This record gives sequence, structure tokens and C-alpha cells, in this order.
Amino acid sequence: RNPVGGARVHFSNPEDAIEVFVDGYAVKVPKGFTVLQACEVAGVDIPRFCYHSRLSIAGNCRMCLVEVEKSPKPVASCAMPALPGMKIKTDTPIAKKAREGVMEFLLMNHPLDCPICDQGGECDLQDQSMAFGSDRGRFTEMKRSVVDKNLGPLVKTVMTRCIQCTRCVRFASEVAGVQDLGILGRGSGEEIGTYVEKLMTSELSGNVIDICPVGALTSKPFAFKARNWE
Amino acid sequence: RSKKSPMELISEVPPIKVDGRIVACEGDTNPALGHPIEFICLDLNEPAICKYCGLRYVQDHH
Amino acid sequence: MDNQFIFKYSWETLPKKWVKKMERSEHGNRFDTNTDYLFQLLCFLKLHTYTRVQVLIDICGVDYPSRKRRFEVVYNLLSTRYNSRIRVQTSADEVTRISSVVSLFPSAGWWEREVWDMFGVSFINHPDLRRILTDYGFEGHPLRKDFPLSGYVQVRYDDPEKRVVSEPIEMTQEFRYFDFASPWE
Amino acid sequence: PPIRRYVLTK
Amino acid sequence: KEISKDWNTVFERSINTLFLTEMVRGLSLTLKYFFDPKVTINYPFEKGPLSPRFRGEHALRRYPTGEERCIACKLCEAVCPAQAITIEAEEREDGSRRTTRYDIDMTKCIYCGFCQEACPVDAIVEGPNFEFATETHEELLYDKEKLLENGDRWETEIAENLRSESLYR
Amino acid sequence: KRGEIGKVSGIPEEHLSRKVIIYSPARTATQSGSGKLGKWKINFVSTLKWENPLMGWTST
Amino acid sequence: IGVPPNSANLTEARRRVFDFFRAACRSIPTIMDIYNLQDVVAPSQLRYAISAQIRNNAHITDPKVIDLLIFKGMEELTDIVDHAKQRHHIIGQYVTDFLKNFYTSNYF
Amino acid sequence: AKVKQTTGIVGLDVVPNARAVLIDLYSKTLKEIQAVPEDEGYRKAVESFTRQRLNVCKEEEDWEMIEKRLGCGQVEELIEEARDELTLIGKMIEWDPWGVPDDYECEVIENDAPIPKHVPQHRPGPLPEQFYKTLEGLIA
Amino acid sequence: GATLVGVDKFGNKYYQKLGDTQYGRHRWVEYASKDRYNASQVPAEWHGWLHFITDHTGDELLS
Amino acid sequence: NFTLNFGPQHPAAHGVLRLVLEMNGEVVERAEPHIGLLHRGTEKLIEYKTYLQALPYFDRLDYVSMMAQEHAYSLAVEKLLNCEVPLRAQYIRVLFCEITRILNHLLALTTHAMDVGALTPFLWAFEEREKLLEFYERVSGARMHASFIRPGGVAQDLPLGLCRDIDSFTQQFASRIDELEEMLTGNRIWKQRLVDIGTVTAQQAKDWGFSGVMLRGSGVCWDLRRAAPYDVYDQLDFDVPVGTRGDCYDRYCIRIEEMRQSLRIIVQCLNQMPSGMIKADDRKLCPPSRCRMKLSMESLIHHFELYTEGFSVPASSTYTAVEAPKGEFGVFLVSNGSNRPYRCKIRAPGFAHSQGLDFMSKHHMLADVVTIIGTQDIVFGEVDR
Ligand SMILES: CCCCCCCCCCCCCCCCCCCC(=O)O[C@H](COC(=O)CCCCCCCCCCCCCC)COP(=O)(O)OCCN
Ligand SMILES: CCCCCCCCCCCC(=O)SCCNC(=O)CCNC(=O)[C@H](O)C(C)(C)COP(=O)(O)O
Ligand code: SF4
Ligand code: SF4
Ligand code: SF4
Ligand code: SF4
Ligand code: FES
Ligand SMILES: [Zn+2]
Repeated sequence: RNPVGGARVHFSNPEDAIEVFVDGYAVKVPKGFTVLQACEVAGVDIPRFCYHSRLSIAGNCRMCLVEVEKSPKPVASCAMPALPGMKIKTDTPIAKKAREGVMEFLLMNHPLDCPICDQGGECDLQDQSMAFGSDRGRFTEMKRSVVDKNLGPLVKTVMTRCIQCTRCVRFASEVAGVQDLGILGRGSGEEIGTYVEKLMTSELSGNVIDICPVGALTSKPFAFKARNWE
Repeated sequence: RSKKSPMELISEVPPIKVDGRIVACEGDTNPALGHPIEFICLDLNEPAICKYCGLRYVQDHH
Repeated sequence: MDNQFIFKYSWETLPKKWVKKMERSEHGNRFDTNTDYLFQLLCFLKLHTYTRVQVLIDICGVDYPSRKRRFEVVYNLLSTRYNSRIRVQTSADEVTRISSVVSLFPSAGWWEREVWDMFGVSFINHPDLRRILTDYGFEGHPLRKDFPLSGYVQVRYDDPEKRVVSEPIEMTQEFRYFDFASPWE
Repeated sequence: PPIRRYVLTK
Repeated sequence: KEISKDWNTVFERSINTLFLTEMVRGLSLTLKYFFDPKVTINYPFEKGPLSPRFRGEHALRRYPTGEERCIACKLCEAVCPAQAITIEAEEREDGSRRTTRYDIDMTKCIYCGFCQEACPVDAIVEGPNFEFATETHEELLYDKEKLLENGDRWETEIAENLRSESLYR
Repeated sequence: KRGEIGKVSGIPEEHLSRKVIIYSPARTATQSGSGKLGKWKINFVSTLKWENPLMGWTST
Repeated sequence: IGVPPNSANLTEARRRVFDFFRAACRSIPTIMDIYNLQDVVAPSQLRYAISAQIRNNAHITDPKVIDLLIFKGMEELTDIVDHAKQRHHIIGQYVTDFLKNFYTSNYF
Repeated sequence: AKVKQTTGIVGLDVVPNARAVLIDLYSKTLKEIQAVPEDEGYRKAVESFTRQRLNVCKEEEDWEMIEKRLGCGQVEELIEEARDELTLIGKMIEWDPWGVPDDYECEVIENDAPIPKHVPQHRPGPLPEQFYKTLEGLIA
Repeated sequence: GATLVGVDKFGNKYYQKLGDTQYGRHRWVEYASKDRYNASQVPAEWHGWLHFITDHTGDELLS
Repeated sequence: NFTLNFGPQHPAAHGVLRLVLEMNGEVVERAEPHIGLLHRGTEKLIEYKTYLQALPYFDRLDYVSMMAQEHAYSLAVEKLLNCEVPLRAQYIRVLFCEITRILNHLLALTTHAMDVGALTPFLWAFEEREKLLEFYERVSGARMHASFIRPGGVAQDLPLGLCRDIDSFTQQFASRIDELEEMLTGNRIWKQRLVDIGTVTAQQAKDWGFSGVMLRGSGVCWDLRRAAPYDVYDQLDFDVPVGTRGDCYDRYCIRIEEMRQSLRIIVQCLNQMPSGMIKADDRKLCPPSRCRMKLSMESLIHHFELYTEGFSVPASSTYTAVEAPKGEFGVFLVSNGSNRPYRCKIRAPGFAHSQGLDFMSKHHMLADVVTIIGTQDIVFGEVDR
């Protein structure tokens, strides 16, 4: 197979290349290269919500779960480092029912504002829900809600439609270099914000628009101007 | 009358009085003939505007 | 006859050099043969006792602008007596001429003419091969992936010369192509 | 589902 | 050798083909319908029957409060097979997502109802009007004010049609 | 070079001299999936698109 | 009759070119007196026009391309022979710079 | 024991003494395809069904029993099939397509994607035993 | 005139006749004006009743 | 010999028909139709639109049997998608296919009679045809181009009062057929204007691809809904009429008998129709209910993602064929694997029938050409895609 997206694997040590079985097709990857990256090398594309290849690895949102033969529980492929001679399993009932079960929880409290979401046509949540999800839908009770707090003249925020993937927090803490965005609260009902009136004052502060998967953070100048398909 | 555009006509409707932290807005009294349901957390002292209808909801208590 | 029975018998009975590629499925039995053995294969399938393919349904054509043999003409056939449906397809080119089958099935003349009209695939010893669908003086073959949807020329009435004339196309509103294709597929 | 294919030699 | 050679039957056949019995029998049938009541209707005063599902004039509904239902979701523009709907949107100072240009080319429109059944808010509908007959071509380019005028005019009947068939689909 | 197929295509001759760009479109930043990669397209530069002076439609 | 199979060598291609040109000439008077045009154009210049059109594709080397071009030539000729082409279509069809382009448009 | 006097198909007239014209056409086909190499499957199949059809025509004279024992079509349809088979045999002889080219490659796909029960599927009835017996003879 | 069913603000009056088993002459309009009447004067409330869309008279549809 | 041309503007020749034919003064020797006057370009347009956006093109192909082409397209999509369909949807699809058969047979018969010279049956058949066009106008919006049949099931459920009205119509439709037949079968002019005209033999019809009534007229018992029954047709019992000698009159009798058989099938579907859902529960090609898209997040997501992107048919290629009233209507889909069809060739039955006009009108008179045109029931929407 060929790597998905044309990704280039840089072998800084030719001697160290552990061989793993992603789905029965053995591939060679260097030390490190967590199970997600090993599957990326072998041309297998795994769902992801919290994992960005440019930021630190976080384990929440439990969406990239796969099955390893020598593992009782499904493992987080985006965080578990590769080991020699693993028999990974992706298209398995365990690794599938894991994904529908997780995405049902993701969608149970999501608001129904798709027609007015500025990220309607390019949302990872709905695009993955169509592929890796159950169509029925079981939740019937009252959802939660979060009020919207202004920050920046160019970042329109609707935190009601925010899965707490903490990707924006990690970006602001690591790449942007200014620590103004953080995660506040505990349990079901934790919010993400500055906790004060301050706005994101950074030169590369507009990258939170793209990095956030769902339409929680969208550009304010491009508010409702057009859809992605047109 | 038709000189009042919806922009300045929806603002003349007084905000709704409701108890609780959140309220569910469906548009029409018949759920099938309204918009998708929109739970809004009305915690700020300003009225919380439904994104579909434009109706404003404010908390009677406190 | 049963679909697998046609598979087994035809594959065993047919000369081996005729069929380059062949496929069995629920969608339909397919015989991908060479461009020069097509006439002989059709003649064999028409006259053989067990496989009496007497009626030709249609002659199709698919444009693949990513392979050396760009076009692919598809011959859908039907055996009325044995209640079976066989499909024979070959590969063509912009300049390669492929033998006609009008001698076997006289109804194939119009289908070959329309294939030439749409894809520009000529047919050997075809009587009266000319454009059938597009208008008179048409330039280009519309069904190729290269041909723009709106075409190259327009039609209107000009008053200085009391006739209907043609100009290069000038669209009042361009065809808005919506790219709905998404990843995770 | 499998969509397998086997090439045949002389 | 088709034969009808019998003394009695030759007389019976040679009379039917000589006194035009078939012609008379097919002639007396039209006279039966001559005196029968007609099936036509005087169109201007009496209209033909329709259905609650009829596909006619496009209309842009609005909420009973007075705010327009269209939220510029652009599903109707994307689903329209004829590509007749053009939409332009921007965020008003109220922050609401609304349309500024929503024009339908009723000469490209095919009246299929795909746009009507794609709205998540029932913003656009196809009213029961079928009497456009404009004398000018550019009058057929409805431009979001004709839509709203149609919605205001037919609201009392579009609402009834929608609530009558809301149990379906 | 070798425009014989271009000559026999029958398309207007003035469109045979167009400059085109060949590239593989990159993955969009707003999405994380890589299911739209590895496919090459020819990019004719259709720059000229004015606005219809009746309804604002984009003519070409 | 039917379409000729192909041309293996360039000599057959040249022979077919000559045959097509000859046939087009033997068909030149019927198209002169079927479109009702006698004094507007003399039959001589149409011969030069056809010769120029044929000589235009002088750089072609593939015999198959030559064959298909000749086939298109017969198709156009046969279309013209019948009273099918629109009136006077044939006569219209068969008849520094930098500043000039700059003063008109940006796309030259 | 009576003349058919109607085929039910327009343009396909009845053939009196159909057994006579069908008993020698089969012999002509059998004696004509001797030139085809024995290792080719076409000859084996054509001989296998032609011999059985010729026999069945031999034991029984009246066309009703002939067509009931065979169970396929009518006597005139069988005659047309025999003529077409003879013409195909001649064309095969003159074409000589027998043999396998060197470094021959055949691409075979046996994908099995199920389709719903309610889409048009050409389902025929069970065949007479000779169609299967020919395939068994060919394979072994 | 078997039955007169309601009136209109424009002045055009609405009638109704009931048949037995075959359609014909069920309900029609008597337009108030005469200057070619434009063939389109029925309001939205009475448009549904006229075309057999709804069984409501139209005066009831206003309420 | 002179070569005059047709192209009459009155609907005798169904319009948009150009016929350049050479006669021997009184007797025609060769007729060469010039099709292409109605080549809209549907085949090129289908490739540019989603599998759902391309459905109404199939209404515009054969516009007397609108639901027959939608049936073929839906069956092709289902075969490519491997989607099961509930019994109620299959039964209503069969019912409306039979209604299309009745409509098309009525229109063909009375346009043929108008061409011959009979005028009365035309108006009677249209006052009948309105009573089924209103059935179409009830289940969906438009009377003619009803996009009622979707790939999954059907568009939406039948209204409450439709079955009673359909049964009431079928009560008297047989008597109406008998009244129409009274003036044509027994009439001696009708026989002399049809007998021994346009004879086609079964071998020659097979050679020219005359699948349909033109095949069964020649004595071939070939019915696509008996040989390859697709929807619920094994349960329904009906007889397949077969002609004895096919010449412009056994075809007419076969069309009468097929109208009666369609009436019988409609009665059977009405009596045997079950209750249940109408659209498949796959929810990949079927949209959620309007009450569910406004209450459930997954339902709204699916609605949004199938009313813009549409369903993606897995990469394959199939040929499906259904027994359209004209004949064998076949749709050949080639699926790229995306949400748009790569190639959709449409096998119009009228193409081969119009091709076979040249030999059928051999050594006939000029007045025996309009009857050949009428007796094959050609419409140029399908002939010129
Ligand atoms: C009440 C006042 C009414 C006043 C009006 C009078 C009634 C008019 C009614 C007209 C209604 C029908 C009109 C149709 C017009 C066209 C019909 C012509 C058909 C036709 O000519 O048929 C022919 C017979 O007609 C004929 O033969 C017709 C002539 C009748 C011959 C006489 C019949 C009985 C003779 C007994 C004599 C008794 C006295 C002996 C002492 C032969 O038809 P074909 O073509 O099939 O033939 C095969 C030979 N190629
Ligand atoms: C009213 C008119 C009706 C028909 C109008 C048709 C108008 C277009 C005619 C067809 C246009 C074509 O390209 S169709 C014919 C195309 N064939 C070729 O271009 C041959 C390539 N040239 C050569 O072989 C030699 O150079 C050659 C120049 C022949 C001699 O030169 P020499 O011996 O030194 O070698
Ligand atoms: S973020 Fe995605 S799932 Fe949520 S409302 Fe927006 S488009 Fe829909
Ligand atoms: S705001 Fe966006 S990036 Fe930050 S946690 Fe929420 S969804 Fe993730
Ligand atoms: S689908 Fe309805 S709400 Fe959305 S843009 Fe169109 S008219 Fe407006
Ligand atoms: S009815 Fe159909 S064609 Fe017309 S605007 Fe609506 S979706 Fe577009
Ligand atoms: S993407 Fe790996 S756990 Fe979230
Ligand atoms: Zn609301």
C-alpha cells in the first residue's frame, strides 16, 4: 500500500524499524509512531477529533479507538506508542461499536443548528457521523447549553456547539505562544474561555478558526457569507 | 403594514418570561411546522436571542 | 439458463485467445475481449446452439481519460431463447478503428452512428457512418470528458442577415459547480 | 464483498 | 385455407357485410354520447380539482411574529436540480443569519418540489397558484420581494395546506 | 507538441494554445480527513467572469 | 460504401488524401449550383481554399490521424453536398500588435 | 401423427417431413467438423449434443414425441439451430481461431456482491439433463 | 342555483351544487366586475375551496 | 425518383418528426428518418448532477409513461446500492407502473386512430386519461412529471382517499375500454387500414431489436415482467397476449389486451396491498421524517448530508431493464464511487423501433406510412436523449 495523503516517513535510524500488522498487512515504522501513525503509514485512515498532528497528543474524545489482540480494552490509537509485532484490528465489531458508542455521546448534547452553522458543509462531526456512526439516534431528554462570550473582532464563537476536544487550548498554549484560552469547570458543563473580558490578541490568532473541527469557532468577517461547496 | 422590515419588526416583540436555566424554542406551537429545537442558556442579564426565530428569552427570576 | 452455467460453458467452449478479461457476478457476466476478435466473438455467440444470442440490446461507450485506451465500447446482448444476458466490452482509442457488427445485428447501425457522434470512435466497413444526434456542422464530440457542458457555440437570430446564426458561447449565468465531495469516504 | 481477482497463465 | 363454407352462415355473413351492420353499430354508439351530459368545465368561473400537494407558485413564508423563516442555509440552492435558485447572505447587525439576495429564475425552474422539501424551517413553499402568465421575460425572475409578496398573499392557505399534510412525511 | 489529437478533436483551434496548470489539490485545512488526495486535475485559468448587469449573476 | 479499415503506411495515407481532394473537386460544381451562387465566387478559388486547408495539417505523421482527418473531410463534404448546411455557411467558413492587444483587454 | 399446420410464430412456417431434413443435417455437421482439433472444447460440446439430438430423432418419427423428448423449442426451431450451428462450424473452420498464444494471460474476477430480491433478475427454469451432461463431459 | 356558499370582499359570489356519482358543476364563481375580470380575483382563502383543495368554505378559513 | 420530406406541425406525426423518404411515384422505396431534433443532451447532463438531482431527467424521457422510467432508474440505483424495499413501496410502485401502462396505451391507440382518421375515441380516451392524471396529481404535485418514485422507496405515503377513488375508476374503466373498442375492432375500415400492413417476422424483429409490443406482435412470448420479474409480480397473476401474425392490427389487439391485463393487475395490487413503512431504514439514501429532523441530531445531520451531497453509490456498473409500455427500457449506470454517476446511458425502446421503420415501410403506399408511425408508438424524447 501507499501512505494516505502521500505522507513521507523519515527514518532517522534505518536499523530501528519495528514491523507491525495494522490489519494483516505488515508495515515498518520507526520507534515511536503511535498506533494511529502506523495505520496512517499503511494507508488506513482513522477517525480523530482531539488529535492534531501539529499539537501535543491528548487522549480525550475516545474516537480513534482500535482493537489490539493482546489488549483487553480498546486502546487509544492516537496515544499508544507502537510496539514490535502488534496485531492491530480496525474493521472489527469491537472497534466499530466503540466508534458508534462514542459518537452517540458526542451527538447527544450537540445543538440542532446545522442549517445556521457556518461550518455546515465541512464539519468533521457530521462527515464522520455519516460514515462512522449509527443513523437511529436514541437521546430524547433535554440537552445542555452554554452562553456565547465575545472574544476578538475576528473570531465568532458559539460555544453551544463545542465538543470539548481542547484542541484550541493546546494550540493557544503551544503554537500561538500566548496563554489566554483555557478550559474551565468540571464534569458535564465545563466551559472553554478566557474567564475575563480579554480578547485573543496574537498575530497568528486566527488559526483557531480552522483547527477547531466543529463550528464552535468560526471567522467573524466570513459570518454566513457563503458555503464551502460554492 | 409593510414599512417595517423584519429587522425592526422582530425587536418590538417583548422578551419571553420563563423560569429555569434553559428554555427550548421550537418556533411554531406545532413542533413539526417550526424550526429545529434550540435550547438556549439564558444566564446573562441580556435576553438570549434564538438564532432561528429571533425571539428573545429572559429570566424572570433573580 | 443459469448465470453460472453460461459462465462455465462459454469460458470452456470459447477459444482462449479471444477473451482477454472476463468477470462473473450478480450484476452480469462480462467478457472483455480484444478490439480485433470482437466480430468473431459476436459471431460465435450469435450462432452457437447453447448460447443463442439473437438480439443486441445496445452499444454503449464509456470515456476514461486516464488510460491509454481512453474509450470503452460496451455491447449489451440478450438470449431470448435461454433467458440470459451477456455483456461484451472492448477498448478503443481516438484514432483506432474498431470492426462493426452491423452484419450480424442490423439494428446496431444507429447505435454505432451515435457512438461515433458522441465519442468519435470510427467503425470499420460501416455503411453510412455519420453524425446522427448532434446538429449539422457540429464540431467536437460531446460525450467526451473534455467537452464542456455548455459547449463552444451558441445559436441566435441576427437581423442584418435574415437567418439563424452561431456565435461563441456567452453564458448569462455560469454553471455553478458545487463540490460536495467530502473526506472519510 | 471480497472483490477478489486471480490472473490465469498459459 | 380459411373456410366459412356453410349454406346458412354464408347468408349471415354476406348480409352483415352488405347492410353495414358493423357501421350501424359503431354509429349508434356516438349518438348515445350525443345526448349525454358533457364533461367540460367553464374555466374562468369553475376551476378543475387540485390536491393539497400541488406544486405551483414559489412563496417565502415568515413567522407569525413577522420575522422571515429563511436563514440562508442554502440547502434549497444546493438541491435544486435546475440550478435556478441564487442566494446571497450576510450577518445583520442584529447578528441573525439572513438573506439579502434570494432570487429564483422561474424560467429555469422545473417545479419539482426538491427545494420545498429541503428546507429545515419550511421557509420556501410551492403555493397553489398556477396563473403566472407574465407578458415579459424579466418579470419571471422573482427576486425575494415577489417571493415575500406571494408568501403574504397565500399565507392563510399555505399554512392550511402545510398543516393538513404535515402528518405525511 | 504532438497536437495531432488536438487537431482531430474538432474543438475551436483558438483554444488549443491555452496555458494550463497541472497539480494535485491539497487537503483542506478545515477538515482532517485525507479522502480527497492523490487525484490530479488540469487547471484551465478561467479568470474572466464579470457580473450580469440585471441581477448580479456571474456571467462568463 | 463502408469505412476503409486503416492505412498501414504513409503511401496509402497520401493516396487517400489525393482521392479525397479529387472527390471534393468532382463535387465542386454541384455545390456551386445547389446554393444558388454563380457570380459571387468563381469555382477556381475554392480549389485553392481546399488545397490550403489540406496543406494546413502537413506536420501530421501518424497514419491513423491522417485517416481520421480524411474521414472528417468526407463527412464535411457530404454534409455540404446535401441541402443541409445553412445558407452561405460555406463562403463564410471558406474564404505593434502588443499595443493593439493592450488597448483592448488585459487577456490579449 | 398429424401435420403441425401452425407454428405460432410469424415468418417461421411449418416444415413437413421435418425429421428427414433434421436427420441428415446433423450427420452433415458431424462429418463436417472432423477438421477441428479434438483438444478444443467446441468440438467436444457440439459432438456431444449433436449425437444425442440425432439419436432422439432416430428412435422416434412423429414430431410431437421428438420435441417432447428433447423438451426444447419446436422442430422448426431445432432445424434453424442446426443450420446456424453448421454455418458457425464452417466459419470456425475458415477462421481457425484454435490455439493458445505464448505467454497468454486471462484476467478472471469472481466478485460476489449481493443484490436485492426485488431487482430484475433473469431466473429461468431447470434445463433438460443434456445441457448439464454436456458440461460434465467437457469438464471431465 | 342549488346553494349559495358565502361571498367575497371583492363582490364575487360563490355557489355550489351537489351531484350524485359523477363530477361536474360542483362549485363556481360569479365575478362582480365585467372588464374581462382578469380570470384571477379569488383570494387565498377562497382559492383552496374553489379548487377542491380544502372542504373549508373560506370564510371559516379566515378564522 | 423524387424524394420529398415530412415534418408536419399538427400532432399527427407526434411533432418533431422529420422524415426524408424516396418513393417510386406512389409507392415508397426507402424512408430515412432524421432524428436529433430533440437531443436535449440528458446523457451529458446526468454526469454533472447527484444521483437524486438526476431523477427528474427520467420523467422527461418518455413523457407518457413517466413513472416507468423512474422505476428503471430506482431499480438500477438499488441494485448498485443493495438496498431492500418494503412491501408497501413495491406494491404502490407496481400499481403506478400499471397506471403508466394504461396511460401510454390509451395515448398510443388514440393518436394512431387520429392518424388513421378516427376522431371520437381521442376525446373519450383523454376524458379517461384525466381521471388518472389526477391520481398522479394527488400522490405528488405535478400531474405529468411526478417525481414520486425515489431510489429508496417512494417519495411519500398515499393519501387516505386514494384507494377508494382508484377502485371506483376501475369499476367502470372496463366498460369504457369496451365502448372504445366497439368502434375500432368491428369496424371494417379499421381492418382494411391495418391488416397486412407493416408485417414483421419474429426472426427479423429479434434482429432489429424490437423488444416490446412489436416483439409480442410477431408471436414471441417475451415479457420482461414474466422472464425477469423485478418487483412484486410473481404474486400478481396476469396473462401475456401474443399475436399470430404481426401487422399493425395484432399489435392493436395486444395493446387492448394489455390494457385489460393492467386493469387486472391494478385490482390485484389494490386488494393485496399491505401496511408498513414506504422508505427503507438504511437512511443513507432515504431522508428522515420532518418531525425527526427537527428533534434528533443524527436525523438532521443525515438530512443535511443527503440533500446536498447525496448518497455515494459504490464503484461498479450494472445494466437494468424494465418492461416499459413502449418496450424494453434499459438504464446502464457506471458508478465512479462518488455521489455523481460517471456514465448513464439510456436504452430507449423507441430508438430501435424508429430504426426499423425503413424496412417496415418497404413497398408500401404513402398512406401506409402514418399508420406505421402510429402503430409503433414512438416519442422523440426517449429516441433523442
Ligand atoms: C332512415 C333514413 C336514413 C337516410 C340515410 C340512409 C342511411 C345512411 C346510413 C349510412 C351509414 C354508413 C355510412 C358509412 C359510409 C361508408 C361505408 C361504405 C362501406 C362499403 O362501401 O361497404 C360495401 C358495402 O356497402 C353497401 O353495399 C351499401 C349498399 C347497400 C346494398 C343493399 C344491401 C341490401 C340489399 C338487399 C336488396 C333487397 C331488395 C331485393 C329485391 C362493401 O364493403 P366491403 O369492402 O367489406 O366488401 C368487400 C368488397 N371488396
Ligand atoms: C467545399 C469543400 C468541401 C470539403 C471541405 C474540406 C476542407 C478541409 C479538407 C480536409 C482537411 C484535412 O486536414 S484532411 C487531409 C489531411 N491530410 C494531410 O494533411 C496529409 C499530410 N501532408 C502530406 O502528406 C504531404 O506533405 C502533402 C501536403 C499531402 C504533399 O506534400 P509532399 O508530396 O511534398 O510530401
Ligand atoms: S458543528 Fe457540525 S454538527 Fe454541529 S451544528 Fe455545525 S455543522 Fe452541524
Ligand atoms: S472550541 Fe473548538 S478547538 Fe476548542 S475544544 Fe471546542 S471544538 Fe475543540
Ligand atoms: S432552504 Fe429554506 S431556509 Fe435554507 S436558504 Fe433556502 S429558502 Fe432559506
Ligand atoms: S422546484 Fe425544483 S427546480 Fe424549482 S427552484 Fe425548487 S428545487 Fe429548483
Ligand atoms: S483522536 Fe485519539 S483519542 Fe481523540
Ligand atoms: Zn426559536
